[PDB]
Amino acid sequence: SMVNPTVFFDIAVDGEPLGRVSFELFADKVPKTAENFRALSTGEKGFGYKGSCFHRIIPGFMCQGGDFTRHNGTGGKSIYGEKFEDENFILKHTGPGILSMANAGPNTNGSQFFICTAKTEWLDGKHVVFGKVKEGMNIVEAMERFGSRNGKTSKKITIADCGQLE
Amino acid sequence: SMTEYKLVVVGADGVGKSALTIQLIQNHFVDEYDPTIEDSYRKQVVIDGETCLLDILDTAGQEEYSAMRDQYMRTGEGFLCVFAINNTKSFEDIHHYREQIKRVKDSEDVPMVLVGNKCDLPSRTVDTKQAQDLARSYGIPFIETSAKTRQGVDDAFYTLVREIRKHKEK
Ligand SMILES: CCn1c(-c2cccnc2[C@H](C)OC)c2c3cc(ccc31)-c1cc(O)cc(c1)C[C@H](NC(=O)[C@H](C1CCCC1)N1CC[C@]3(CCN(C(=O)[C@@H](C)N)C3)C1=O)C(=O)N1CCC[C@H](N1)C(=O)OCC(C)(C)C2
Ligand SMILES: Nc1nc2c(ncn2[C@@H]2O[C@H](COP(=O)(O)OP(=O)(O)NP(=O)(O)O)[C@@H](O)[C@H]2O)c(=O)[nH]1
Ligand SMILES: [Cl-]
Ligand SMILES: [Mg+2]
Repeated sequence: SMVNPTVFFDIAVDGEPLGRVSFELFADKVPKTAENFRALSTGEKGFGYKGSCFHRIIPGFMCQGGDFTRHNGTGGKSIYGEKFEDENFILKHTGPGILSMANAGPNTNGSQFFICTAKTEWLDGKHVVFGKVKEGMNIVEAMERFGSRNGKTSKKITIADCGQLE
Repeated sequence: SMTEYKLVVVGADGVGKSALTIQLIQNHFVDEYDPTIEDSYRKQVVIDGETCLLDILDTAGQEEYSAMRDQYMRTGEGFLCVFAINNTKSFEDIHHYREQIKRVKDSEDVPMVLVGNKCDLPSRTVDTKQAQDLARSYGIPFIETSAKTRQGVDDAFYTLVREIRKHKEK
C-alpha cells in the first residue's frame, strides 16, 4: 500500500516459531483504530502485543488475542487509554483474513482483536473492522487448527515478535 | 434405578454461572474470570433418596446468538436463572430469561430457580426481598448463593431438580 501501514506478528506455538502473519491496517478509512494497532505492534508507547496470547481460537470463526494487561482474555488497553469509542463501521466482516476489534459492547475497544477465518457478517456494525491479513493466511489457518469449539487452544499460541514493515 | 436431568445455567455475564457450576463439580472456587463460550458437565448425586445423573450446561452470558439460545432452552429441562446481588442490571435481566424460556418451550410452567449469587460480597444492590417478591410472582424458588464460600450451591442445583420432578408429576 502507498497509504496503509503494514505490521507483522511472528507467531509461536508453545514457544516454537510457526510463521509470520502480516496485516494491512486501513488507516485510510479507520485511522484511529488502525493507529492503535500499529503502535501496539511496534511497542513504541511502552506496551503492546509482543508476548501476548491468542487465547480464544474457534475453528470456522476466528482467532482472538491481544490481552497484554490481564493475560486471561478479560483485559487489554489502547494507546488512548483503557478504552476508546467505536470509530466507524465503514468496513464489514466479509471473509477470512479480516482484522477487527474485540469488545465488551459499544465503545469498549482496547487492544483485543480477532482475525476472521470465515465471513462473520453478524458482527457487522458491532465490531470495528480496521485491517486484513496481507501475507501469511496459511499461518492463520495453521493457528486455527489449535483451537476448539469453546475457544481453548491445545497448545499456547503467542505473538513471539511483532513490528512494522515497509 | 436412576434418572437424568438436563440443567441449564443462564444469566448475565459475570454473575457467577461458571463459578457455581465449578463448585458443584470440582468443589473449588475459581477466583479468576474465564469467560465462557459453552461447557457441559456431569455429576451423579442422590437427591431426596433418588439417584440422579445431572447434566449441567454452562452457557455464556450473551444475547447475540438466538438460534443457539433457543436450542439450549428446547433441550434443557430446568433453568438456573442467576443474577449477582451486586449487579442490578443482571437482576433486571431475569424476566427476559423467563419470557424466552416460556416461549421456546411453549409453556407457562417451566422448572426454574432464581439464584442470587455473590452473597458474600459487601456491595449489595439488589435486596433479598426484591428477589423473593419476583420469585413469588413466578411461583418459583429463590436461593441466595456464594460460589466463593459454597453457600447455597448444592441447594440451588438440587432445588432445580426438585422443581423438574414437580413439573414431571403434573
Ligand atoms: C452460543 C455459543 N457461542 C457462539 C456460537 C454461535 C453460533 C454457533 N456456534 C457458536 C459456538 C461455536 O458454539 C459453542 C459464539 C459465542 C461467543 C461468545 C459466547 C458464546 C458463543 C462470547 C463470549 C465472550 O466472553 C465474549 C464474546 C463472545 C465477544 C468477544 N468479547 C470479548 O472476549 C471481551 C473481551 C474483549 C475486549 C473486552 C474484553 N469480553 C470478555 C469478557 C466479556 C463477556 C461479556 N462481557 C460484558 O461485559 C458484557 C456483559 N457486556 C465481558 C467480554 O465482552 C469478542 O469481541 N469477540 C470477537 C468476535 C468473535 C467473538 N469474540 C467470539 O468469540 O465469537 C465466537 C463465535 C463462535 C463466533 C460465536
Ligand atoms: N465474591 C464472589 N465472586 C464470585 C462469585 N461467583 C463468581 N465470582 C467471581 O465473578 C467473576 C465471574 O464469575 P464467572 O463464574 O466466570 O461468571 P459467568 O456468569 O460464568 N460469566 P460468563 O457469562 O462470561 O461465562 C469471577 O472473577 C468469579 O471469581 C461469588 O459467589 N462471590
Ligand atoms: Cl460475539
Ligand atoms: Mg461462565
